[PDB]
Amino acid sequence: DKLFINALKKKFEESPEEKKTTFYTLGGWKQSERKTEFVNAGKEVAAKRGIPQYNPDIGTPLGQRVLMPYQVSTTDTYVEGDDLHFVNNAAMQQMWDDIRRTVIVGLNHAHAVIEKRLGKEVTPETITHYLETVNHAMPGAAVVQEHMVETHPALVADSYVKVFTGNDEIADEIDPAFVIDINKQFPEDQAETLKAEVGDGIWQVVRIPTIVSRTCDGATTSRWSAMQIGMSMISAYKQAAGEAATGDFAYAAKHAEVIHMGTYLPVRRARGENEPGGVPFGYLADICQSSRVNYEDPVRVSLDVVATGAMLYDQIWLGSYMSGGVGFTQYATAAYTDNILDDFTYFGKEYVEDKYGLCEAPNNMDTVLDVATEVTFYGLEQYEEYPALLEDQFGGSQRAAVVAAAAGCSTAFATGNAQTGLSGWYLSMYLHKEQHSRLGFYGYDLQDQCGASNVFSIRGDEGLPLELRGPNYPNYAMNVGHQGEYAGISQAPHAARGDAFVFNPLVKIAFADDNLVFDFTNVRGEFAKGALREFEPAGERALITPA
Amino acid sequence: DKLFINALKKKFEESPEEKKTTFYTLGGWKQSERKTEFVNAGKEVAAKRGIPQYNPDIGTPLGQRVLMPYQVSTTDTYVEGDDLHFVNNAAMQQMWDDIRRTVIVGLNHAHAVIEKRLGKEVTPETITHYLETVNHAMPGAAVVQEHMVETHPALVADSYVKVFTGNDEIADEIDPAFVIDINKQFPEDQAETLKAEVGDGIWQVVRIPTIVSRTCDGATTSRWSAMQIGMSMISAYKQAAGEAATGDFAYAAKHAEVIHMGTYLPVRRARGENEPGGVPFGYLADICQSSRVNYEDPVRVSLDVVATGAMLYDQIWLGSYMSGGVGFTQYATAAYTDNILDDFTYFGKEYVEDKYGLCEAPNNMDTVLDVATEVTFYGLEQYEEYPALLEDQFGGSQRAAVVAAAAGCSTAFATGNAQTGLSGWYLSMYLHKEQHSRLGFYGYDLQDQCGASNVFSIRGDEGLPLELRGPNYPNYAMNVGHQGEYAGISQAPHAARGDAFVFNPLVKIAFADDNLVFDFTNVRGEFAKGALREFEPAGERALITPA
Amino acid sequence: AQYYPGTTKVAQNRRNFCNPEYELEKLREISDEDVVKILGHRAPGEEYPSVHPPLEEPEDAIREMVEPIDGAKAGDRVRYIQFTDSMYFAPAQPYVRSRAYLCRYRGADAGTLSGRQIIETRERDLEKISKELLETEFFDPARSGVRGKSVHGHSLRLDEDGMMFDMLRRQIYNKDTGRVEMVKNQIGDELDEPVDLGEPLDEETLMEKTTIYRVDGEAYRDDVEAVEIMQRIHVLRSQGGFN
Amino acid sequence: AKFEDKVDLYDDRGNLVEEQVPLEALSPLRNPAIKSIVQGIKRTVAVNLEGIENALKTAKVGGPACKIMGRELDLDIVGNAESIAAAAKEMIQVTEDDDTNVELLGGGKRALVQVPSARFDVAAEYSAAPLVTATAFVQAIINEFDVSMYDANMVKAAVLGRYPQSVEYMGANIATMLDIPQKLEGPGYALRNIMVNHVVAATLKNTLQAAALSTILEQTAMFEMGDAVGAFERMHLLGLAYQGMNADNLVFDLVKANGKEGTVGSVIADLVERALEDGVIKVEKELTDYKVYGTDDLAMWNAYAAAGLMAATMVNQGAARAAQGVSSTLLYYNDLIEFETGLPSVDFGKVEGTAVGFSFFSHSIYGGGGPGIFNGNHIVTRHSKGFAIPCVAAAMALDAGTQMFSPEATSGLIKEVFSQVDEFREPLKYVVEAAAEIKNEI
Amino acid sequence: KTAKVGGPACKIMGRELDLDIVGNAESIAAAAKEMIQVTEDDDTNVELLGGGKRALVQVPSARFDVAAEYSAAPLVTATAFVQAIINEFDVSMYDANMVKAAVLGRYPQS
Ligand code: F43
Ligand SMILES: C[C@@H](OP(=O)(O)O)[C@H](NC(=O)CCCCCCS)C(=O)O
Ligand SMILES: O=S(=O)(O)CCS
Ligand SMILES: O=S(=O)(O)CCS
Ligand SMILES: [Mg+2]
Ligand SMILES: [Mg+2]
Ligand code: NA
Ligand SMILES: [Xe]
Ligand SMILES: [Xe]
Ligand SMILES: [Xe]
Ligand SMILES: [Xe]
Repeated sequence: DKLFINALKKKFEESPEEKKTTFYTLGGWKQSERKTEFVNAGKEVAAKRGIPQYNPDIGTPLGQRVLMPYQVSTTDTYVEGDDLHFVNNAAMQQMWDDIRRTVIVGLNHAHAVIEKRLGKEVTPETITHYLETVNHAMPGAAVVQEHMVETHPALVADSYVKVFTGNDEIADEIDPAFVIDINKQFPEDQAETLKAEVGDGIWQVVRIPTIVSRTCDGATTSRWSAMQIGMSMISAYKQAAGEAATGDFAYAAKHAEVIHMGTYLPVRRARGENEPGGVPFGYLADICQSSRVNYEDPVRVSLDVVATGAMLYDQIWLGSYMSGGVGFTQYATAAYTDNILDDFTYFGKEYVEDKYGLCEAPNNMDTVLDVATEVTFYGLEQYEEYPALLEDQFGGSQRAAVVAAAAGCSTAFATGNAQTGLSGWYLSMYLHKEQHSRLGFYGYDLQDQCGASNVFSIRGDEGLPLELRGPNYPNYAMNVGHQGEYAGISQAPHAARGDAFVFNPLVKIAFADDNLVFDFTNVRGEFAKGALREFEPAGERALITPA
Repeated sequence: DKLFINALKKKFEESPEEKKTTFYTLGGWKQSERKTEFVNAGKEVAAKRGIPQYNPDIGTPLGQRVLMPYQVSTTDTYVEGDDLHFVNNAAMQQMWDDIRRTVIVGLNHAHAVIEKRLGKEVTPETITHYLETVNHAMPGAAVVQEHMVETHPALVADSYVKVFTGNDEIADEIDPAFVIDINKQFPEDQAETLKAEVGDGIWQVVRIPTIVSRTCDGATTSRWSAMQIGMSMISAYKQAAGEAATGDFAYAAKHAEVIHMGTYLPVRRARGENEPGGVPFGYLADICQSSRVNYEDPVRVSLDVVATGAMLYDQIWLGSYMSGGVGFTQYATAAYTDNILDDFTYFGKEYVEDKYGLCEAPNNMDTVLDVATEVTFYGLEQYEEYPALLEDQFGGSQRAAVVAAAAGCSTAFATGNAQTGLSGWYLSMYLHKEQHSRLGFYGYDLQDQCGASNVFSIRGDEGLPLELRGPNYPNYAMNVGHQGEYAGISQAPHAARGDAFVFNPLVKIAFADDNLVFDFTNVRGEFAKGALREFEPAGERALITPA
Repeated sequence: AQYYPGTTKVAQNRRNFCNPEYELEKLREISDEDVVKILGHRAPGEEYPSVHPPLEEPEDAIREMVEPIDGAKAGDRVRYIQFTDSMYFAPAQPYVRSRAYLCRYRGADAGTLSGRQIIETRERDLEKISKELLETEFFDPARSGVRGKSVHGHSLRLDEDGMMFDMLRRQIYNKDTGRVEMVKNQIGDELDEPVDLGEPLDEETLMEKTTIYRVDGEAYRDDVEAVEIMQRIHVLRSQGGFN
Repeated sequence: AKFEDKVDLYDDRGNLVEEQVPLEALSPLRNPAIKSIVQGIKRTVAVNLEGIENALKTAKVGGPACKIMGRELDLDIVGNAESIAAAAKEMIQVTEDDDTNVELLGGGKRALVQVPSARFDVAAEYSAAPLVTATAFVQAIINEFDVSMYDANMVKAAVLGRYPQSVEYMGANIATMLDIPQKLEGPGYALRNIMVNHVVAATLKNTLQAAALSTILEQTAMFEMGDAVGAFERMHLLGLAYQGMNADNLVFDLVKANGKEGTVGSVIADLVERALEDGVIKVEKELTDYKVYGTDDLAMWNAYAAAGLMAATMVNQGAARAAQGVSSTLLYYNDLIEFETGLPSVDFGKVEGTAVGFSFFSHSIYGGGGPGIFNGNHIVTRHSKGFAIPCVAAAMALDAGTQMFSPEATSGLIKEVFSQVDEFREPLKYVVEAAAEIKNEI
Repeated sequence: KTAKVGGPACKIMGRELDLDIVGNAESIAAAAKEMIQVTEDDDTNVELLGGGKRALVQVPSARFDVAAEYSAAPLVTATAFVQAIINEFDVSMYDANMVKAAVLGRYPQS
């Protein structure tokens, strides 16, 4: 069976191959448990506040067709689509909060200033003392001044600071409560690659409170991190609380050895650091931790990245930050529901594995023309043979994104190079457009038409390896159904190669942490848990509010 | 009696005039109920997560002096300072969210497009139908497409759209559930001024969900607003769901007739619209609604604005967005606790009232040299005569802000002009510095030393009326203890003049709304309510989380 | 002009729609009043609302060389007609329409989407075009629909009568007569008297006239010459962007 | 000359002006008229003296719906415009009889200001024009009426707005064609952040003159962006010549042959014929009843295809007298010509891609607006490197009044002031003459 | 050589290109100058420093006479050296994007 058959049978009474059904006799919104809850809630909300709100009689009557449940891919959880809206899903909000409130800050320049400019000693014992100090101060508590008022420790229980290093002896000398153990979190060959990349460097993983990140913005993270690092440096290493050398730590922590999750954006889409638009596709692939737990299934790793990116880039970023309202839930769920993209991509993997073998194909246009065309034809034919599948992913944009991602990831499985995978993505769009005389929404293929010429361009704002591109890449800055899939194409050749990381090894290690609220090893499983309203996020104000 | 005497007697056992007390024998943090709560919470946090957190033994031992309670000015509520930290105070978080999620969008261009390009009629009946449509869609619900998944109405119960207009007859024909009634919210003379300013214009006040605002950022507001305005325009006025004229509504809602709460910021402090740094001092004075309920007491009006701005600009903006950690709680509470600034400012009001009469003084340097000098000397002498007062506001920055705010507001009471009030602010700083041979922290008077020459400058990045300045004014962009007080000086002459607004009449009307969560008519009363953990904020995820 | 490559019936049907010298097969007769009723921009007999005064009421060699359409001379509004085409062998398809519109019609603003396809032009010229769009093989009353909003259905399964899904049910199949009646205009407002749209094309004629590739009809992968040209453009685009 | 290509130059009436002109005589790096156009745009500022007076009289300064009650100043600025403008010019100029220009318009209600070039020879960018102009008129107004120290800050707010609290000159009563450098989508984009309505306004809705000026600005920015460097320089010069300068009368002849009855498809067929006639393309392969065309000069095929794209816009949107269809023309001219020939479309698909989002963001809800509000620095229309925006300028020029956000609504001060400079209003005239004068120096 | 492009601690495994750029710095700098210059006798200057490890580039003033600001200097220099490196070693279409990232970084994503 195709991997999507089970979901299709749960959605409709007909067999997936049947071309006919009945409409208009389902009761409208009354067919749905969720819509019924919304209608009752809107009545209570409107009465309590004295302003009309949710009203199913406004506009067109939803539910003339089957209001489908969705299977979260790789799980057995079936939910209505409203449960996958980021506003209704606390796991999705917490996934973004965990990224937004995270920053990586080196200790290498700081330790050098301590020993050279300050003439004081740095040892693993002093680092532990600093770490115990910083894990008190980072959530918002004092270490120096008298009569300081502090944050409630229970409201900020998710904030902490950890460190990692490639030197096993140094890591073993630091208190293990503050250490992200590379050898414990990654398999051997991945651990050796990461430890060789980090070397003797010591890097902090700072996570500021979720309640602060929600109250403020992403640009708060690196500043909040730098303040409490500086205060803990003053306290732990017995500096004067404000001399000349104190300025070095501030510049080091704020600019010199700091790694933001997202870079700032230009004025038209004005945003500071650590917003979704600034996160390049390579970082997003490394934030997702599927690579260190599913390293034997490059398809599973790549699609967990797609799920990570489709929710963040399309539902939260483009669907709220850049637009808003009802949003783009199903534009994104097409990429992580009903095992549809899984079926398409497992096909292309086996096709590449049987014909070329993973990463053994030539890195040229011949491999692009072969793999991308074959996988595209397979994907479009499934919609032609399963009418329930076409009614499931009813939007052309949804279908174009799913089909091209499988063609792109498969081409990357063959070449071991993300740039030819991207070229296969755009070829899929061109073939898709000609096959069905349609593609996506009114403005879906802006980048798709600019695509082929800009894959291998080298000009100022055109040329970039796919790992370096992101939501601020000019062609990519506006439209749904691309960015999350581009992250998956970025992961695809490295997953097939077995690489420990896609673009940044520090980012990869920084999220191999069990003290995170969101489990980045099982992104889709976490989405299902939040859809069932079983996920417990941070940043709630229940402690300081009446019963 | 001085207005701060009661608070000083509640803080210490000694008489306010006594110069001696006892230290070191108070038990450290054990003297405090709040610190005791934090120590127990820090133990539970560390135990549950396996990482050390709050620890009273890190760094220096708090509580060698009296850990003071604070009286929230104009109330009888006494709290420890930790209860006025914005992280621990849900009323403070909701005040900013209510500002961040608000945007003002005109209907005048849109109605012109409906009648001219579309050739359809606009009447109060069509406006009501549009408003009923937009109040369904704005929280995140569908009106056009089939198989749409929507936001939970109970999670977004705080989002709605209202309208106001200066035309009383038009306003009475729109459904009163959607109308901000200027005649009911403002006194007669203020209502006539505002209605004369608005005229026949019809303006929407849009508030997007708090849960979205906390998940995303301030720049989301005007975008989220525009999408749902556009969808409701399509539905209510029977447009094609995507034709050429539909683009006009989008440009109108996003650029043409939109009033942001805050303008975007430059790159070094990269931030989008509707962040605190973009809110000018005149808007902040108009957001505060003390002007329409305390219009007979210009001191009360001016100091409620000080409280609004000191909390937002110093605790949330400068204390978190731009820095972070323990933050700047007491830097701001000095301006709205213990009735200290109230006593100083009521003195200057009475001094100005008896000598000049409000707004009757000449608008020249003579009035500045007179009023600012007299009020400054009165304020500084109170610290010299009441040692408990000097120990209360122990930071020089705190004292400089309170003394200069009274001197600035008083000078503005005299001249009816905010610019000479600003000049009195800086003169107060210069006299303060010489009197006690100290002023504020290491970098408190950067702007203060630039101050006098830049009050009346006209050069490119120097000259601006005080009402137009804000946290992005170059001298003001960095430092605590100024911005909230500048907002009070901007309110000061208009409160004495009886003006309905300081800088923008639409902003003033936009927050005269009983469906807001935060009560902007009683800012300090709301701060006390949040400190007592009695405030009910919006945006909680409790409905979608386990019990 | 060759318009489009390929050796299938689909490729020839795409060329037929684009070629202005190909006379579109007329399948039904529709009165002028019914077309105005279906469009729903104005009532039949109502004057054309003007967006600007007539042109007769600046110096430009282009303006003097390009003859304006009659609706632009009078200052008519720009109104629309929008069609939804089922992926189950509807004769016309979204990109086929836009490509054909800009070959056949003057002053056309065409837009392509997966679930709808729209043309905007001057009102009185739209009515002349809409007549041909509704009367000829561009339209099938069962597998195609005139929809100004709520266009859901291009990818859905058909109902028991073979009709495409319509949230607003603007086109009603009559079981007693075997013909389709349009009970609402394209925006969904009820008409005073429905408009007969004739009988649905049978499945044999749909596959003869359709412009969509499908595995259960003519697959795109079997039209190897059409695929080759698309692959050629992809390669030439890639090389051009590099050097 | 780096390139061997030569072109025949024509006027806005289809008449030959100069034959066999080297391609680089039209280059922004060489043409003295393009240099005069670019430098004029940098240094030209419009001052709304009537707006400043109304702002001061009502204390309405600092942005929309903003007012400070009690700050009103009643100054007869328009009545004293001659003395004010004379004092301002004295501060604007560097030396006597330099290229400083200050002219009054509308009986003193407006002021055209041209900051001397000497100030820009020692400046890094272009902000000196509004900043020097604003402070000179602020000082001139203060000196004219002896505005007190306590009131002068209102004159500053009336002229330049909420700057520097806002990043922009929010609420200012001065106008330029360029926006502040912070609003560039990327470095080198300043000549692209010029609204299409600004270009159409000061070209007085002449199609060919608007098309030429838009191409001049777009392709000159391609040099500053580094896109027109090395391997791509010839492609951008050829596109500038054939699409924007009516090289060899190709755009004009295509419009003429299809103006009475033609469509986009008919313009394509004639363009493909002309390219085959001129040896630009040749039959490379034959499929089943389908000729596959090839070329040995992609840059020249792109230039020919770009000429037909402009002509197809003039035919399609000219017949409708409504600009909105330009987004459709830019899309399907390129879509149709690729399956008509087997060759890549203009800008190798980048014009077609730009048109997809331009169609979307001008017919939907998510942003954008009318065709006139776009520009080369807009996120929607920045992607094609100079081959798409000129067609929008030509389309908005042909719009007979169907746009809510026309140049009269968003570029009123530009239409009144910047059109007065003959270089900007009729750029096709001066660029062709300048190319002929330098034809033997290239 | 290390595929370390696009920012601190960034690397794309599998993208490495071993090019002797410094060994051919004279030919590369000469080829770039041909693209940077406007004419053979303008004020274009390209000089090698540190035995070819560095290059001083002065973009001709003629480009700035028709430019709005100053970004032409890095943008023209970057693309000239990118093209010169690609032409020098005949870098394929599939690898050239790495040369662009090595020269100009993560722009335009950053
Ligand atoms: C008004 C527009 C024009 C525009 O700018 N946006 C709209 C509407 C907008 C609204 C619809 C909310 C509502 O119903 O009130 C939202 C949710 C964005 C928002 N403001 O929150 C949206 N579309 Ni649209 N929109 C979608 C889609 C689509 C598909 C649907 C095709 C079909 O046959 O059903 C087509 C474009 C196409 O033809 O490819 C479409 C069109 C349109 N889209 C047409 C309305 C079409 C109609 O009249 O029925 N969307 C999709 O393709 C799937 C995802 C879906 C989005 C909701 C989600 O992701 O959950 C939604 C995303
Ligand atoms: C186009 C541009 O908007 P403006 O035209 O500048 O109003 C841009 N928005 C967007 O790209 C919207 C992206 C999300 C909505 C579309 C998703 S397909 C922006 O706000 O910077
Ligand atoms: O119909 S449109 O494609 O403009 C909207 C897509 S959500
Ligand atoms: O000591 S410093 O004035 O630098 C710090 C003030 S919070
Ligand atoms: Mg868990
Ligand atoms: Mg209350
Ligand atoms: Na937030
Ligand atoms: Xe992996
Ligand atoms: Xe007031
Ligand atoms: Xe211009
Ligand atoms: Xe464009």
